[PDB]
Amino acid sequence: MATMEKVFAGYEARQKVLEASTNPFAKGVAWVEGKLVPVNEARIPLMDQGFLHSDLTYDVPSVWDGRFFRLDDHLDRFELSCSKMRFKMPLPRQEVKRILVDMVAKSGIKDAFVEIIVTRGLKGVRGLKAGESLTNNLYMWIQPYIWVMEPEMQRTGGSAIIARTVKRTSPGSMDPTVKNLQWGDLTRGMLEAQDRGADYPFLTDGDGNITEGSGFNIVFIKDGVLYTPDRGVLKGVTRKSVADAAKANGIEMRIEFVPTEMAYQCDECFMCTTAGGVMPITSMDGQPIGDGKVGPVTKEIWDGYWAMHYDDKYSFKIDYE
Amino acid sequence: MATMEKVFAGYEARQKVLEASTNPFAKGVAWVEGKLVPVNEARIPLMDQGFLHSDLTYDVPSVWDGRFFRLDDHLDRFELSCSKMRFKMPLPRQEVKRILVDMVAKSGIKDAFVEIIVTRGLKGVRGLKAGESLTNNLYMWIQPYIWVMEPEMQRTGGSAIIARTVKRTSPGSMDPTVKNLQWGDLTRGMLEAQDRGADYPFLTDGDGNITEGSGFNIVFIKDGVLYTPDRGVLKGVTRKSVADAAKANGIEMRIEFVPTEMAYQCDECFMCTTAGGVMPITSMDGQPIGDGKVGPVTKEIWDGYWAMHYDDKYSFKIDYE
Ligand SMILES: *Cc1c(COP(=O)(O)O)cnc(C)c1O
Ligand SMILES: *Cc1c(COP(=O)(O)O)cnc(C)c1O
Repeated sequence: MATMEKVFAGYEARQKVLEASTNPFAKGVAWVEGKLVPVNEARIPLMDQGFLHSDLTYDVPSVWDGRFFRLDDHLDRFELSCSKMRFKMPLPRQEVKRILVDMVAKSGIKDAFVEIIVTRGLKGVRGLKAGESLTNNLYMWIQPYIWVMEPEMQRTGGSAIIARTVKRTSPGSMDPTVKNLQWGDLTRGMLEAQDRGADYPFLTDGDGNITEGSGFNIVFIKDGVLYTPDRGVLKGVTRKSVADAAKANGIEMRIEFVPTEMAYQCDECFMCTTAGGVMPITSMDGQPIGDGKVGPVTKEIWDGYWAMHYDDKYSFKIDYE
Repeated sequence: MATMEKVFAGYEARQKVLEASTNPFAKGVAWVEGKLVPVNEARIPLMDQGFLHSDLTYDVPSVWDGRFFRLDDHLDRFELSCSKMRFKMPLPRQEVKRILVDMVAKSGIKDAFVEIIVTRGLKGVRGLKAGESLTNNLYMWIQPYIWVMEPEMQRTGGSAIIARTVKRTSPGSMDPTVKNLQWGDLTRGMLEAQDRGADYPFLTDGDGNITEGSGFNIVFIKDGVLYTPDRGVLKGVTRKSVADAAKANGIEMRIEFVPTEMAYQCDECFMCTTAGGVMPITSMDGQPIGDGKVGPVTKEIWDGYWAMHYDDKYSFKIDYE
């Protein structure tokens, strides 16, 4: 569309400038043990329990056109995730925010993926002896904005399959509201999608309901109403932003059980996530969804989501000096 | 017992020698990108997908009294795990074996924990573009033998709870026969055990059956017969060695559905794993199991397991030169 072309033209112009930069942080920068290092040189201890037992939680805010998007909502969710895991995040919130902004500013990156991780640290829960306390670790980094669905694919939509060989990890085993890197099911789904000649996997709960996919929530549009699963999934900030844009435009959105049959009967579909935004799906199990083009309500939400990036209710300008 | 005292006296004597060594590898040694580094200096790339999405498998053989125990069974299982994950292990099997043995020899460690990991590498499955191929990474290390249950606790047994707040990750989400580091459920179980004043968590499948715990298989003894769960668990090498020792002594062992009620009706119980061996459990949900002492069949298996460490069918001597 018109607004797709706007957003992407601006991104492509900024990318041209960034690709030409000699700033050693232009390809990204990490914070490790209080030091900034270029991201592709960053290393972590082999003995970190975030590696050894994936005992960590994380969050991913973003920067668009030099504006941090919903950073506070990310930090709020991350505090909740840290508490549910019994971590103590090693630096106060305000210091974390200041460091993230300085990192961005230092790098010159205008459109950024940001990741924050807290891990159990160098000593595990399994080994704990009487009297001992654990010190948790923090890792953060900025890189150029990652696209789960590239811009050119967002214009046409991508393809999906309903995964048949795996189901989403039950909340009784791992709470899917705690953003985590334990992607065993998600990775199985990706491999299935590859095998089946589809771009993206949608996992069910194994009981006839749609959940989420490999790093994204799932939204269906049917008879002018948005539907998205309630249980079994991460409470996305992108999905919240979709609800905000729906409300702003008078579009109903239901957060509820979504049966698998919706994937075959929907009028439109899109995935949503911070790394990419609103990502239309125009094929399902090898068949076009309607006419196979990106639908009107999807584009209305798409435009609304990107407009929020310039609204001071949901974003703030970074001073790059 | 008599054989407990034998094994542990030998270990304590060897540990005294190791604690006195100035070898820079005596605290452990890792192999990273073809170089040996002291384990507590070893680092991995932040961008490794083994960290970023826990997209890895691993295995843990061991060395006892300068003898590698069942190394081939570990390498066989690890090949299977690598294939199920669609990894190509970066070095041939024979080279991996030679490197592991050289590492041990170089370190001087007689009683060792060994870990081998293969990860998806520096590029993820999610990001894959048309035409691209992935190169997987290898990490290996040796350290002094880790005890999931310390020697002194093996003499008395430890305590367990049947976990009520978590269930083992279903094979429909993550195959538990592929040894993995995605411990979300296991870590929840450990925290529950701590909360409940018990040493170890036993997880159910959420359908009335016992599975495994936080890095160990679970064995019950009832009316002179060993019972251990079939589905939902890793096919331990320790559990296989238990079956071997049972057979050698005319003790029946059933690998089958184990209802939760067995935890409350058993005559004896033990956990088993490479990092510790045979680990008696003498309390369950806060109540002693029988007289609360380590039982006779448990000790018969315990002695048998350690005898196997000196049998050339199941072990080989390392030349330390
Ligand atoms: C990150 C993520 C999402 C999206 O959450 P956002 O807050 O919108 O970025 C959805 N599901 C999974 C599994 C994720 O990892
Ligand atoms: C390693 C492990 C076991 C034990 O396997 P062994 O081959 O005997 O060391 C059992 N269950 C889990 C979850 C494990 O990680």
